[PDB]
This record gives sequence, C-alpha cells and structure tokens, in this order.
Amino acid sequence: VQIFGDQVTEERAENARLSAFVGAIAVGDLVKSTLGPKGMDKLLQSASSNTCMVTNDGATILKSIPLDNPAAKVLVNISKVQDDEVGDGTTSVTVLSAELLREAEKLIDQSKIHPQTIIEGYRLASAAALDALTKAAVDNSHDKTMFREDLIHIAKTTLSSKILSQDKDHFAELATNAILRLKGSTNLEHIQIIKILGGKLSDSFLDEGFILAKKFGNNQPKRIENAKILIANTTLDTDKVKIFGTKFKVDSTAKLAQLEKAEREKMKNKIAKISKFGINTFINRQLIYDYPEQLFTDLGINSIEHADFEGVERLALVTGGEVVSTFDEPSKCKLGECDVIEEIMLGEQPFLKFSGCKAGEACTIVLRGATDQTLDEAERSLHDALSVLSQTTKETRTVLGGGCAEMVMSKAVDTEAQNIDGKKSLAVEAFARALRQLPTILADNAGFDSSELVSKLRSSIYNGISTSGLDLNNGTIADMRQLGIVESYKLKRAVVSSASEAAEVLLRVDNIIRARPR
Amino acid sequence: VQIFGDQVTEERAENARLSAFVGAIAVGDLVKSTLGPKGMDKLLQSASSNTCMVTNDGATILKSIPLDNPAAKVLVNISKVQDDEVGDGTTSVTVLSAELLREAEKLIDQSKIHPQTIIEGYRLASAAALDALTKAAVDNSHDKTMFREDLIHIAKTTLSSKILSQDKDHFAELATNAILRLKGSTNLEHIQIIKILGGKLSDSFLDEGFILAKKFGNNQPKRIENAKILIANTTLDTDKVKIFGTKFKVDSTAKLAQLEKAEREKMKNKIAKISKFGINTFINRQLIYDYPEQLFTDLGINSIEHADFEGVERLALVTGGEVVSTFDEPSKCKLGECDVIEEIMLGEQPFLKFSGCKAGEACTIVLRGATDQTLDEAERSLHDALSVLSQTTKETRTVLGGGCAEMVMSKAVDTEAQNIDGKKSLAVEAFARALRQLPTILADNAGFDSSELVSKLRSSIYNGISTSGLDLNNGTIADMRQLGIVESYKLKRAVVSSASEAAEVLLRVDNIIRARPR
Amino acid sequence: EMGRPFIIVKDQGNKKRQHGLEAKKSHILAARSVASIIKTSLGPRGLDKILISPDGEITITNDGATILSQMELDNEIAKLLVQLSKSQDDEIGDGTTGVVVLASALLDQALELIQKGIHPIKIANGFDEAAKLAISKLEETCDDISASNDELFRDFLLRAAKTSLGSKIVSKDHDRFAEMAVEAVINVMDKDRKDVDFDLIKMQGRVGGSISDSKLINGVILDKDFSHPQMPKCVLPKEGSDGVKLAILTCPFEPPKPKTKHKLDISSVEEYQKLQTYEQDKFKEMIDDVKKAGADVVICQWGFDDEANHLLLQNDLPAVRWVGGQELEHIAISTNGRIVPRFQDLSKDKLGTCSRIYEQEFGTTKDRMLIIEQSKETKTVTCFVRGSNKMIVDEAERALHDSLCVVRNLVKDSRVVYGGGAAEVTMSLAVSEEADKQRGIDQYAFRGFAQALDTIPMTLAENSGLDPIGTLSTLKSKQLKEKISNIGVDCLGYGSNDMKELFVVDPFIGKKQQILLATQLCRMILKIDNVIISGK
Amino acid sequence: VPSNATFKNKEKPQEVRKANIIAARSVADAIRTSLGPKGMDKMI
Ligand SMILES: Nc1ncnc2c1ncn2[C@@H]1O[C@H](COP(=O)(O)OP(=O)(O)O)[C@@H](O)[C@H]1O
Ligand SMILES: Nc1ncnc2c1ncn2[C@@H]1O[C@H](COP(=O)(O)OP(=O)(O)O)[C@@H](O)[C@H]1O
Ligand SMILES: Nc1ncnc2c1ncn2[C@@H]1O[C@H](COP(=O)(O)OP(=O)(O)O)[C@@H](O)[C@H]1O
Ligand SMILES: [Mg+2]
Ligand SMILES: [Mg+2]
Ligand SMILES: [Mg+2]
Repeated sequence: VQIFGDQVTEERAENARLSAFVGAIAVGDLVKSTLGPKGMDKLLQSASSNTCMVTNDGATILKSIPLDNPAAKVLVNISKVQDDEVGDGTTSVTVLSAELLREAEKLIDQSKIHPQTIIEGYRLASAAALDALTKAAVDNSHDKTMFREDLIHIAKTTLSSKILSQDKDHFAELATNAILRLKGSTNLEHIQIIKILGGKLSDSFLDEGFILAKKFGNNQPKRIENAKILIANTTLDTDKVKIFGTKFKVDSTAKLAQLEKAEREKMKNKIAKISKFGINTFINRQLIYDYPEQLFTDLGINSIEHADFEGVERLALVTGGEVVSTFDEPSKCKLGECDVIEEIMLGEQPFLKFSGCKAGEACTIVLRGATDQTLDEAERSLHDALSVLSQTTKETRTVLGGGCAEMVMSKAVDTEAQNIDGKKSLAVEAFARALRQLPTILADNAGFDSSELVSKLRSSIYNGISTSGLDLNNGTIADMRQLGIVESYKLKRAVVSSASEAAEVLLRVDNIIRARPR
Repeated sequence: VQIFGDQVTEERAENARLSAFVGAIAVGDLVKSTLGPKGMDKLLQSASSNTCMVTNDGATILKSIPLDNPAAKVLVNISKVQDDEVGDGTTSVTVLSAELLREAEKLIDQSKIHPQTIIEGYRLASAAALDALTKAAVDNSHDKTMFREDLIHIAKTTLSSKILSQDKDHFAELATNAILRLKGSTNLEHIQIIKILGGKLSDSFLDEGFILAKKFGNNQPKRIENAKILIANTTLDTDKVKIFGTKFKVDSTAKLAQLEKAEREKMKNKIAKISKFGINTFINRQLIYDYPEQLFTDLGINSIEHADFEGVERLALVTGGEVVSTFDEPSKCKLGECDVIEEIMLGEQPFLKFSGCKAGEACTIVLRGATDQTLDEAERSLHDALSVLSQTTKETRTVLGGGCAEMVMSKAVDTEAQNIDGKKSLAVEAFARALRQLPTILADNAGFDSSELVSKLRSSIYNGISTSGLDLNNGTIADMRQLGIVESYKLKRAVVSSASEAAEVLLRVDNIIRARPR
Repeated sequence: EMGRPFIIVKDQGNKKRQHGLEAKKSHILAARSVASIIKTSLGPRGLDKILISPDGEITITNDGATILSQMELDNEIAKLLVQLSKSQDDEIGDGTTGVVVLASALLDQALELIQKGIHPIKIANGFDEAAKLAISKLEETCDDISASNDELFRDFLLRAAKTSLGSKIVSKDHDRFAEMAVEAVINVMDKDRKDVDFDLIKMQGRVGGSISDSKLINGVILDKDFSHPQMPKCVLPKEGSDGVKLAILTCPFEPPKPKTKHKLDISSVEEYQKLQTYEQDKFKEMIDDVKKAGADVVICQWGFDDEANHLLLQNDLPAVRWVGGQELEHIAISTNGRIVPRFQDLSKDKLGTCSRIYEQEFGTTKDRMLIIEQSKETKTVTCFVRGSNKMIVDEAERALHDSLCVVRNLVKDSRVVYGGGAAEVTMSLAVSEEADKQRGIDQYAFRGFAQALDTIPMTLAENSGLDPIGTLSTLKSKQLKEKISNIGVDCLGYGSNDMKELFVVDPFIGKKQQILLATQLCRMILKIDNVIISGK
Repeated sequence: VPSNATFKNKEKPQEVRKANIIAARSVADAIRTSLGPKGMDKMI
C-alpha cells in the first residue's frame, strides 16, 4: 500500500545511511585541497550570465554550488554559521565533520556500534576536548606589546591560507593597525575596502583617514587646509514638507512668483544658518541639487553629494564630530576637525584624501591587484583576517596551532577513554582518530608523508613537550613559539563545537523523505 | 578535443578508481548475507517469462543479474571459473576479493602508498599464507575408515550453508556413499538428479543400483528374473543402408512387393542376430519403431527406447558391459546381470529401478521436496557437495575449517610483517586484516558479537594452539576436531590464489574506456 | 448497461470504489506503513528523520506531528493519522509518536479479529469499555503530589523536564535545559498554582553560536538596531531613580495630520512662513513632552523620519523604528507599562520599568538584535536559545515548547504517573483479567487491547536492542508477583527496572489521552466499508 | 545492559519478509473462500 503520492523518493534501509554518508564524503573530499597554506584555489562557473567567482573559503563555495542531498545542506548550513560567527575555519568544520561521519561509518558497518553509543562517546570526548583548551590557553592581556605581537602571528596564520602568503609580512602590520585603530569595536562594517585593479599586489596601504568614492560637484577646490566638517542627514534640497496634503490656492501667477521665491528664501535662510557655524566643508547624504550648491560658493564652503548611509557612520567616526540637523542651535551641536583635505587619483576614478584627523575610530583599506578576481580574493581574505583579530580583542585567550591544537585534544581524549571501559571506548577513540586527520590533510596538501610525519608528532607530545608541531616549508617538527603562529580561543572552541554538533545531526538519521519539487 | 566521439564515457584517475572499488563494494554487499551457515538465500526475478530462481551460490547469483560495471564483470568471471574448478567457495572469493580492495582503498587514501607497492606486499603475504596453508594441512587416505569419516565431515561442512543444513546428518551418508561407489573415477556425469514433487526434504533415500525415468514397450512384461542387459547405439529404426544415394528403379510392382519383403526380412535377420546372445532386455539410444517392438514379444526380450547420451554411459557402467552395435561375434562383449528389473512409481511418473548389479560405478540421487525452487536448490547444493568430495579423492590433503584456516594463515603473514622494511609492510598487514574479515562476517550473519569472538580467536591462536575455531551454535570458541569441521586443501588454496589475482587485476587500473554499445 | 451510457455520478470513470475484505486490508496495511516510520523513532534510543519540503527547506525532526505534517500523502487513512498526531501536539504536546503506534497496535490486533468474523461495532464497543476500565484503574493507583511543599514540587518538574528533553536532541545540555525550563515557570506562575497563562512565554530562536551559550533573560527580543548609532550601545540608568522609565508610543513623530485625505491651502507668503513655524514648533514641542516625562528609551510603532535623530541624540534618548504591534503587546506586559496613544496623554505613571538595555554582535555582520533584562520577577520570560545550525535551533524550539507544555500539564492538580512502559503493562494485565469472567462474545476483544498496549514496551525493546519476550515476561511476572506498579522498561540501562528511583514521570492527563485518541480513531476507521476516491 | 554485543543493521530483509508474507496471505484470501462444502467455484 503506497501511502505516498506520485514521485516520492523514500529510503528506509541501509542505502539511506549510505546516501547520507556518501554525500558528506563528497562534500568533505571537495574541500580537502583548500585546507592549509599549500592548498589550491578553486574555480566556480556560474549558470547565469557567466559570472565567474574565484574563492578559497568553503562557505562561499558550498553556498554557490547546487546540491540536492539533505546531508549536503547540513554541511552548507554549518559552514554558513561559521562564516557569519567567526569568519574563519569553515573548511576545517566541513572536513572534520565529514571525517567524523567517515570514521563513524566503519563503526556502523564493521564493528556494528549503535548510533546512540557513537554520539554518547562524542559527548564525553568533546567535553574532554574543550577542557584541554581550558588549560592549554594563555592570556596575554597584562601587556599590550605582547598582545600587539599576538595580532601579528594571528594575521600570519590566517593570511597564509589565501593567495597573500608572500605579502602577509606587509599586510600583518596593516591588519593589526586597523584593529588598534578601532580600539575594540568589533563591527566589520566600519572598514571600507576600496577595490582597484592594476599595479603590484604589495602596493596596498592604510591612510590615516577616510577615502571617499566620489568627488566635488562643480567648482569647489581640491586642496584646502583647516576644514571644519559638518554632516547632515535631512533633505536640505527642495524641501517637501512633512504633510503632502499641502497646496497653494493661487489667484494670480504674480503671487505664485512670490511663493517660489519664498521657497528660495527659506532655503537661502537655511544655508544662512549653516554659515553661522563658520565651516569650510559640508557633507550631506542626499544628492544636492543646483540651487543650494550655488550658495556655498560665496560662503567659501565645500560640498559633497550622494554619500551612502553606511558611509556616514564611517565618516562621522573618522572625523570625530557629530551628524547635525535642525541648525537653529549651534551651541549644543558638535562638529569635527581635520588638518588637510586633498583630491587624489588612483587609476581612473578620483578620490578625496583625508589626513590628520583627531579621532581615529575607523579606517579605509585600498587594495591593489591585477585582476578583479584576485582583488576579490583579497577582500575575502582580509575580511576573514580582520574578523578573527576583531574577536581576539574581546576574547584575549589564544591557542597554538600547527597540529598542536588537534593533538593536545587527542592526548586528553585518549586518556579519558580508559576510565569508560565497555563499548563506548571505541567511539571515543574514533573521535580521537578523527582529530589526527586534520594534520594529515595539511601534510598531504604540501606533498609530504601522511604516516611517518604524523607519527613523529605523536611521539613528541607524549614525551612532555606541548609546543611541538608541523612545519611545512621544510617538512619537519619545529617549535611553534619561534615560528610565531597562533589562533584565538573562540576559533578553536567554535570549530570543535561546530564539527562535533554537526556529527550529531547525520548520525541520528535513518529515513530520508523526499516530497515533490515545486 | 574529442577523439573518442559521441556517447563514450571516459574516466581519468579519480573517476576511474573509486568506481571499481564502489563496484567491488556493490558486488560484495550482495553476497555478504549468503556466507556462512546462518546465511539468507537470495531470490532472483527474471525480467522476461516471469522466471524465478531461489539460489544461495554466489556464482549463480552473478550469472543471472546483469552488471554493466566493468569491475563487477571481473568478479562475475572469477566466480564462474571457481564454480568450474571446485564448485564450492565462490562466495568466499567475491567477499575476500572485495574486502582486499576495501582495505587497499584505505592504504591508497590514508597512508598514501603506490598501488604497485601494495601488490608487492600481497605477493610476499600470499606466499607466506600458502606456505602456512601447506604446513597446516594433514595427510589422509592411508586408512579407509578415516577417509570415510573426513568425507562425511566435508559433506557436513559444505551442506551447512545450503538448504540441507538441518538434514545434513542424513544427506552426508547419501553424499559420501555415492563417491566411494565411483571406484576412483572422478566425473559428475555418472550421477543423475531425478526431480520428484511431493514428500519432505529428509525423504531422499539411497538407491541400490541405478534408477532412471524410462518405460517398457506396449506388450512387454512387468517382471523378469535375472535379466541380461544390452545397450545398442544402434538404429533399429528404418535403417536405410548408408550408401545414401541408393534409390529403387522399378520396372514392375511384382518385385517391388518382394523388395519390401526383403526390407522386412532385412530387419528380421537383424533382430534374429540379437536373439543369438539370448538377452532379456534391449536398450536403444533412439526411438524404436513398432515392427522391431513386436519382434521382441515372442522372444521374451524387454525394450527401452529414447535413451540420452549420458544415460548410455550411466547405465553401461552399472551393468559392467560395453556398448555393442555390430552384433557379429558373440565371443567377446560379456554382458552383466541384474536381479530385479521391476519398475516402481515415485509420484505420477514411473521409473525403471534396477537392483543387484555387478558394479555401481554410476549412481542416482533421488530427491523429494515441495517446490521446484527447493529442488533446484537441492540440485545445486549436492552438486557442490559431490564436486568437492569428488576432487577430494584425487587431492588427498585437507585443512581445518570453521574460520581457523583464515586466522592460521594470517599468523604467518603477521609474523613475516615485521621483518619487511618499507611501506609495503602496511600492505602485508592489510592482507592479514582481509583474512580476519571472513570470520568477522561469519559472526555477523549468525547475529552474535563479532569483535569479541574474533578477538578471543585471535588471542587464542597466538598462544601456541592451532585447533580452535568459531562455534556459531553456542556462540563461543570450541575445538573443531570435536565438532568435525574440515575442508579440502585445494579449495582454500584456490580461494586465496583467486582472491590475490582478483585484487591484482583491479589495482593495476588508471583509466576506463567504455565504447558505444551496439 | 443495455447499450446506453450508464453514468450516475460526475466523473464516473475517474473515481473508483473498494469494499469487502480488501477495503480493510488497504486500511490496516496503510497504518502499518505509517507505524514502521514511527516505530523506529519512538523512545530514548530513537532516530531523527529529514522531511524535505517542496521549497527545498528541510527539517530534522523526530516528533510524529511535524513528520506527518510535512509528509505528502495520498491515502486517506494516513491523513487521519496526520490529524491525530496534530491533535495530540496542539493540546497536550506530548505523545504524538505514541498515539500513532498505539492506534496502529489496535488496528493490527483488529485484523486478526476481523478474520474470525466479529462485527466491527462489537470490536469498537470492546475498546471503549476497556479504555474506560483502564482509565478508572489508573486513576486509583496514581498518587497525589499536592501534599508536598514547593521545594519538592520543583523536583517533580525536574523529573518530567528531563523526561521530555531526552529522546530529543538537546539531550546533552538537558540538565541545564531542565533547570532553565523550570526557572521559566517559577517567574511566570499564579500564586494559587493553577491555570498559568502559556501565551506569555513565546518561542524565539537564533541561528548562531553553540548550545552552551544559551541562557535565561527576562525581556523582549527585537531584531533591529537603535536609530542613528552614534550614541553608546549600552545605556545605563541614573544614579538615583526607580528605573530607566521605558516609553512606548503608537504615534509616529510627525506633525499632526488628519486621518482623512486633506487639502491644506496656503494662499499667502505669510501663511507659508507660519507653516514653517508650525513645522518646527511641533518637533520642538514633541521632544519637550518626552523630556518632561523623564523617559530614557522610546519605542515607536510606525517609525519616524530622519529629523528626530539629532533631537533624540543630543538629549541622550535612544530610540527604534518599525516595531510591530505584536512586540508592543510583549513589551507592555514585561516592563509592566501602559502604552500611551499620544503625547497629550503622556504621564509618568504609564511608563514601564526595566533593569538595563544593551546590544551585542553575535559575530561579524549578521544583525543587531536588541536585548532587555529585568532586575526582579516579572510576568514574562523569553527563552534565548542558540544553535550551531538552523535545523538544530529549529528543533530546539519545538523541543523546548513540548517541555513547557509538559510542565503546563503538571500545573493541573493531582495528575502524575510514572511512565517508562510501566503505564502500558499495568493497564494491560487487568484487561486480560476482566476477560476471564466477562467472556461473552467480546473475550477476544479485550485480549486484543491487552496485547496492543504491550507493543510500546516491545517498541522500546527493539530500539534498545534487548529481547522483547524476555522483557515483557519479566515485567508481567513482576507485576503479578507484587502489586507495586512503577516498574518499567529502562532503555538507558542504568540498572533497575524500578523507576521512581530512576526519576521518570509523565503526566497522567497525557497518558490517558493516548488510549482515548487511539480508541476514538479506531472506532472511526472500522466503520468504513466503501472507499470512494477521486483522481487528482 | 544496553548498547552492547550487536546492532541490527540492514533492516530491509525484515521489510522484504513482511512484504512477502502479506503478498502470500492476500493471495490466500481469494483461495480461502473455496474451502469446505459451503465453498464456491472460480471461473478464470
Ligand atoms: N607557515 C606555516 N607553518 C605551519 N603551519 C601553518 C603555516 N601556515 C598555515 N599553517 C597551518 O594551516 C592551517 C590553515 O588553516 P585555514 O586554511 O586558515 O583554515 P580555514 O581556511 O578553514 O579557516 C592553520 O591551522 C595553520 O596552523
Ligand atoms: N558448521 C560450521 N561451523 C562453523 N563454520 C562453518 C560451518 N560450515 C561452514 N562454515 C564456514 O563457512 C565458510 C564458507 O562456507 P562455504 O561452504 O564456502 O559457503 P559458500 O559455499 O556459500 O561459500 C567456511 O570458511 C567455513 O569456515
Ligand atoms: N530517559 C528516559 N528513560 C526511560 N524512558 C524514557 C526516557 N525518555 C523517554 N522515555 C519513554 O519513551 C517513551 C516515548 O517517548 P517519546 O516518543 O520520546 O515522546 P513523544 O512521543 O512525546 O515524542 C515514553 O513512554 C517515555 O516513558
Ligand atoms: Mg582560514
Ligand atoms: Mg559451500
Ligand atoms: Mg516526548
């Protein structure tokens, strides 16, 4: 008795677990090459308008590619949350969560372990895993110079995976200065990344100011000094009063000539109130029409038009002033200050350069690269780099990487497996062996041995040296403190918790129900 | 470019490999349930003529199922030739060949070892396995009582997986008694399988002499005491004379009536030549016309017509005489003698039963059952039993069964694994785990824990003893010599040799070229 | 026919019929097809299932109602089971899976009795008498908990809270979700411990973080930022004050205009300048009204323009826009404030009171979500649930919703029973005992219901991987040996089939509802003889 | 007690055996009417 309708695919047998497990293996193997510093970039061919996209992050790749498997959606969704939460470590969650299901496959088939036992071991194994990071962390909050050095090494670790592995020595100073500029503001929207194609990749810079994408309107000068900035959000152009039911009962056109004159008088009166501040620059988000633009010429005030609302927030914080409207009361209102303003040209589009501002609560980064795809990759990289360093301020604790983070978890996880005697020990050992594969694929991408190199890292830590790790440029074990690579505590806490809970999803599934497409 | 043309599937080094391994997994998972004594039989539904087939043999399962995968065709052919050589153990070849590739899939992916290096480990591992298999064997045939007992144990071990598992205590006598009656002659054509509907499975009885499905003539009697048997590959039909090209020119029909008189007198003199011996029955290969049939009435001779080609040799060897066609010299060609020539009825078809013959070099296995699907399983089951026991006559060496042959072979492989340097030692251990996976599957089909019995069996045999095995009835380790489980030496030698060659063919693949179908 | 087209109903050739015994076999096998889906899901050792909607969205659920709700079916017999699980989900919110397998258990045992030739009404009347007899027995044996004090009554909720969370994901952090679930009801409850309002506590999930980051906060969740974010994000109260003096308004900041369409005619330049004066004085009078009222944070329903951003920023007055009317219903009850319609009716008595207002990021760029917290007990609790996946946090919503519903059943007085398969077996042996003297024609009808109740313990035996016959034999022999009826099948293997000790409790009203909906549907399905279905 | 010594994978044989039993019983229901003296005849 077929209770379901026509064209209803249902799998209530071993093929359901096989179809769900092979889907994660396909998603897992897709991202094995993108992990590590020697990883290869991937290429995406869009189906609409031939809009290509080059990206190394697994979140952008898996969201762009179509996948009809329900298991693929979990790997897509866990990567989207990791991309939005931290902004780094998405491929580690995808490859680790798939490897946990890969390691859990042989327990179901060969050893015939219950699914409730595998997850029960992962609960106790994940608990001991996070406890290893509790003692393995180090707080560098007592000294700002050491914390300044920590943001360097975290930038070295995050930027090495992208195409900027050579130029990370220069952008590490650029990345950490933007974080010290923001002085704790973890909002990534306060950094404008201006995209410019052409020039050498190392020609990027970080000017102490805010760079506009637009220019002056008609005749206002390029070079000035000692300018007072005033920002406004209201219309300031052909003022349509708040009630639209207004009308003019005109008995003669001569009186209507006075009414349009009265609209110019109040606008002339409004610009007269702007001059009471004694300013030299005025900025408004709405596009400025011709009539109020002309009155700024006699007053000696500059005018900038059509600024975006997200840029007004960046513009207010770099200038250090305040957005002013309802200009009758100039006493309570506040305005910013700047030393020099000058219009520049980087390529074809001109830009406005600000330098010497008082407040430095925000900045803008100008990238320079050969193509729009390399420039885009650069943006995706800096965004991932600045996202990790931004959360490092609120979460000062850090963890050493390079295979040492995954192994010190396995050292504590393997110790706890003996005190839980029974059939659960195989599940906890499967969680341990899943963690050994992260330094394995990191060695496979560089073209080194998978067994002997991991075996040397195994013996080095149990001897009583909790600072050993993999070094990929030479292919041998080296000290992590001397090389200077380290990750944040929130990152390693996130990928272990995300990959652990991701394994809990597709292990509690036995039946797959597919309704009709719409 | 496209040289291969339209509708030609090609694969290169990541689609080529992992398509044969998943095909080896696909063909292996089907025959996993059929292995062992507690295995479930697979039912095959034909696509045309609604023909069903109940069968447990792995070769017959792969004969009927279509498989377009080229890697699965290798497993189809190796089960065919294994059925041709020994007749039993085709499922063990497919399981061991699939698990060898399942292990080698991990050695290529995890350990990153070349495929040629894996084969070089299997060559040394297979050599150590066959040397341990040769030394683990035991001589036989010096005492006929021990040779009688070992054939009974081999018949019990063979029929334990088939439908005769419950009645193998009775069928073992029926299987071993027929083989000893052959007097060393190794041939399966001398054994008939008569299909009879009705009764139950244990109603199969041992026949004294030879029985077949034929009938007497129209006028012949029911019983003749001490009948002399003769076999004619003759033409008692319208003989013609053999110089084809004879015609009869006739000037008048007076001599034509005398010509037809000469034709009847020609065959009369031929039947008169038969009566010079004084036989009591006459067996002819082809149909006997009525005029010869009437002449055997007054002479007191029985008549049997339409004998198969196999039936001539099957009846002549029991009679002891030789096939005669000339009938010229009565001196040579001494015929046999049979006491009881009375026919019996088993079901709705009468069968000519003989008893009290000179020799019993050919036999006949009478079977009883409910469904023809069960009789077809009864035919294939005893055909595998009689094929193994028939080859045990020529090849005397045997080896203990019950999974002990797999583990005792892996002991020498594990011993030789340590002294081999390089990366191929891991492949030598992969061969050992493949041998260990067979008794792991025997415990899965029985519904008992596999890891405990394999661990107890593995730890027990390394202590020094080599007679332990798996007892699936009780679910524990027991002595195989007490239960009486033993198999032939050429069977396991063919399985390990065929499985080693099976993995060797599919591991030396890098591309797939599938031309257009006709 | 007689040659003419013999047609009666419209679309004669499309629809079919089914009668006799074949109509019954289509019904029972259709229930077994649905029961196999639910049988491998029930119990603590169950397994989730993925329901792919037509729009591509998926939901990882192991509750019977959400599975059957998002399932595209054709057979009407399963569609009645879709509504039966939805019936258990709406009112009680516990036992959806149980009803589906229990109704199938009555249907499976009814198949054997139809073969014997018993009329379906005698079958249906037998379960009705057996169901009320089992309810009458179970009402006597269960004990009351109202005699205990409030300290022990909290523990009884923890017994049921851990029971409801388990069998669901959210079974790790389940010890804290039990405390969090009980802590939600301690704040929102009546002084007489009766008829608590469930609508005061709404569900709210957030895609992000981990399960450990979830915590309790007494306030409202708004998915928006403050207006013109130049002010500090976390506003604090004054040094000496009763609170932040929350203000809510259902009037946008604009000049007062008529609701009807109007035509304000300006026939002179002097009147045009008075319109400019009227435009500015209204905004000046507006900010002076809220200034004198002492409000710090203002909540506006219908938004406002950009002119009020600077007036609100200089006076240190945060504000928001586009706050829906449903959220204002939640803000007034939480902060104990009265929503004023306009500024002329503005008074200090109508303003609310709360501890503090602040906002955090939760990550990079997702969205700024507002948070409110109270300094004492209030009549509103908003669960702040986090999750690593959208399906995790979506399942955690309906899982915690069922947890609050199970505690809601215990708010009713004297409704407690120890589950774990004990309630099924203790109601089963008595029905077989009554049949020995109440034989009649319905002797096999009681035996069918006695065997149908025991299937849920056998379902737990299959999922746990134990021998069913040895389990039911030990439970049946133990119930006959001793009249203590709180021993059941323990799947987590903590030893001891005893259960008050394990701490497994289910609500008494939920357990009797299992056999009621199961028996009430079985009475309906057995009445069906003709099955007319039309083509789609 | 639980989570030990086995886990029953590949439940499709259980589903196939149920399908074969109900398929055989459904055919037997048509033959069941022809039993005994009060049975009926069948035209095919
Ligand atoms: N020069 C290096 N030496 C040693 N280890 C490195 C080096 N560069 C990168 N790594 C390691 O490679 C890993 C790169 O991870 P990453 O690609 O950033 O993950 P995701 O892309 O998922 O965020 C880090 O964990 C780091 O330890
Ligand atoms: N009675 C038995 N007790 C234990 N093991 C057995 C028994 N009978 C057969 N086996 C095991 O089953 C395995 C395969 O048996 P076989 O007859 O080859 O099955 P198939 O013909 O299906 O391949 C052998 O390796 C043997 O050890
Ligand atoms: N931790 C536990 N220990 C013992 N029994 C439990 C436990 N959790 C749930 N059960 C039992 O499992 C049965 C099925 O509950 P379940 O199907 O998970 O709830 P629902 O039907 O509301 O989804 C209940 O009868 C209950 O007694
Ligand atoms: Mg990275
Ligand atoms: Mg065999
Ligand atoms: Mg529940």
